[PDB]
Amino acid sequence: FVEMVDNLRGKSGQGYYVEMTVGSPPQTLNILVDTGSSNFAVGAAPHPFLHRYYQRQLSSTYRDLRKGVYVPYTQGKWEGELGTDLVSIPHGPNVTVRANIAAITESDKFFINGSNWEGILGLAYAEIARPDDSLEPFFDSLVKQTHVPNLFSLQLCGAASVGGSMIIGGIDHSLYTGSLWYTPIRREWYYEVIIVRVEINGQDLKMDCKEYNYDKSIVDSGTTNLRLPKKVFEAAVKSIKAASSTEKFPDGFWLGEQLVCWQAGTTPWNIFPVISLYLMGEVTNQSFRITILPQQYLRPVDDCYKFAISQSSTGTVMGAVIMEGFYVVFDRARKRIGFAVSACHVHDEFRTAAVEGPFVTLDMEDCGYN
Repeated sequence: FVEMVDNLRGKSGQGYYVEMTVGSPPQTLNILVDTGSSNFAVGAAPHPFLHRYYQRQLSSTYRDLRKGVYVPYTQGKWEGELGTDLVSIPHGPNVTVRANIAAITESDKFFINGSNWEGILGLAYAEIARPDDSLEPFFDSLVKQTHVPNLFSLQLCGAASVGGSMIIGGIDHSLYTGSLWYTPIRREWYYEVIIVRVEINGQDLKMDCKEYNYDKSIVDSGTTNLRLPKKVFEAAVKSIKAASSTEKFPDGFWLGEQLVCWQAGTTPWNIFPVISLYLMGEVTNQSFRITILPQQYLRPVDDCYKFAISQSSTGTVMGAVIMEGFYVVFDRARKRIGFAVSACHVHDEFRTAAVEGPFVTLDMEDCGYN
């Protein structure tokens, strides 16, 4: 597992990527690790923002599936040819498998000018793969063609260049401290989980647990910050702008519109409230909690910081902001996601992030949106 350590790189705000090789001879590409989608798609044409791209034509192992694919977004999209080829992860398990590849030949608002990645690795379930669930996701094809245990873990470390680790097939005790707690994967499409309670500085937000999972809650390494629904969002700010009211910030900051700055070395961390997310446990009426420090939701850019915790209207998304404080275990084999304080978390000299339990929480199911 140590060979897989520190196998993820990136730039704050634009996700983490892992090196991969496709085709014969192997072609090297940097791929975004996105637990929020399910397609393995790489640029396969000279788009100007690309450092390099997959060249099917030169892979003696490529196989055109004579089938195209279109993936639209709120404003952008990507399209390309389907096929398969021998895939591998240099700094991952010493294996090679034949996986489906989407050769992107046209896209818009997909690639990022400046970024060092050329493709995306959707690690979620087929249920949301495009064009349809028939397109077997990479991880699925991996576990099948090999003896790599059906699970992977992520240790996103943030900082500007960021780093992280993607342990495929197992757990590396060196990446976390303390206890590992598991929340169930409600449904195998997105990595869906259930938030049954939220606290700020140890104080409940006093809200029906259903409003936390409207219209769903997911774990996604492909999103930058914590994204709560409106009701949850406002409530979360109202309490935070009030928790650190010993100062003042424009209406822009609390929207990522603008930021705040303080002499290097002298940041008022102590005035900012920790956030507690209570996740459904493995046992009936049992839950546990994870708490995020200010560092997590105040992303750097003297010292200046932008407000991560942004609104949302597509359910709770536990992005990098969240995931960077913990070592997340995507135990696919047992339909569950585990959490544990990451060994690469930035802490205060006073406070500390945690993952504690068990807690008694009744009727957690009613928190699930339908």
